[PDB]
Order: sequence, then C-alpha cells, then structure tokens
Amino acid sequence: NGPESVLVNTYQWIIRNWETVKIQWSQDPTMLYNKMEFEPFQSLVPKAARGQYSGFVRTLFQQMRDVLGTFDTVQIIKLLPFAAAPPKQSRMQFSSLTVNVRGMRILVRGNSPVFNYNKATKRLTVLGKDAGALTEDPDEGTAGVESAVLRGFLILGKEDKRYGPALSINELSNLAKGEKANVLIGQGDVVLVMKRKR
Repeated sequence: NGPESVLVNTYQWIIRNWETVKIQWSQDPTMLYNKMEFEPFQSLVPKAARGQYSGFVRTLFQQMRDVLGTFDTVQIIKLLPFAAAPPKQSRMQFSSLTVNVRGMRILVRGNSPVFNYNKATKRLTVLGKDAGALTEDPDEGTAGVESAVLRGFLILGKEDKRYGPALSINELSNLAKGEKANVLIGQGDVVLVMKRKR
C-alpha cells in the first residue's frame, strides 16, 4: 500500500481499458487526460515536475497524432498518466520521468526497471509485478521513426556519421528546423534525430 501499488494499478487500469483509452486518446484527448483515474498517480509525481512533464508528454502525443505512421501503443500507455496535470510548456527535454516510490525513473525511450514491456510475451511488468498483457495492434507504426521521445524532434534511426559527433539532450535547442544531428539519447545509444519543421 502506497506508491508502488498506485503505480501498478494505474498501468493495470490503462491496459484493462485500452480500447476506450485508445479511442479517447485519438478523438478527445483532453477528456482522457482529465479522468479521475490518474489523480493517485499524479501525487507520486514530484510537485514541481508535474506541469513540465504534462506539457512534454502532451506535445509528444500530438507529434504522434501529427506524424502519420508513428503510432506506438506501449509509448502511449507508458507516458499517459504524466499527461494528467495542467501543462506547463517549456523547452526542456527529459530522458526519464520521476515518480516518488521509496525517486524512481521511468525512461522515456524503451524499458526500465520500473516499466518493462516484454515484446516476446506482450506482458507489461511494473516494479516487477504484472500489469497485464497487450494484443497485436494493426495500427502500430513500423517505420522505426519515433515521434514521442523528444519534444520537437523525430528519432530517425542509428547514428549517422555524416551529421557529426553526438550532442547531449540539453544541446539540441540551437538546431535549425529540418536539421539532423546525432544524439546521446541514453545508455550508450547514439541515434540520428531530426528537428521537426512545424
């Protein structure tokens, strides 16, 4: 009882109700974001981060709506509870989002100890406990273009030496619209990104 249970139950709820969440996420996201079911999760989020995280995630979700062929079920499920605060817009980038449990990090890209989706089995494991199983979705984007990781950017694929040494996530704000660059996105992973034109 406490944080860990709120975390696990929140994601359990999303998975249980995925079909209606998916509909609302696409047709009326504001009302999805305003559901009472996300309030307990929001209390886990550091008070001073809630607005920042919401602005960030809401923009990442609109990028996914705006950039055809980049639908990512697991990414939507992972980031959704963070959209539930009144958004505070900024130019900050986040590689992880913190929930306070016992100060734990949910990685924005890929799996983490806290949030682990097992593709082979379709099971989501949160804090080592079962949150439920997904089903294969035909709407899933297969281009390897990731639209909901960086605010204002698309991840294109592997590092490409034509575009020079890798930048940190804090160093992307000088890039021109349409410009490409390599980025230390996390771990030791370097990826080619593009700054969006709109």
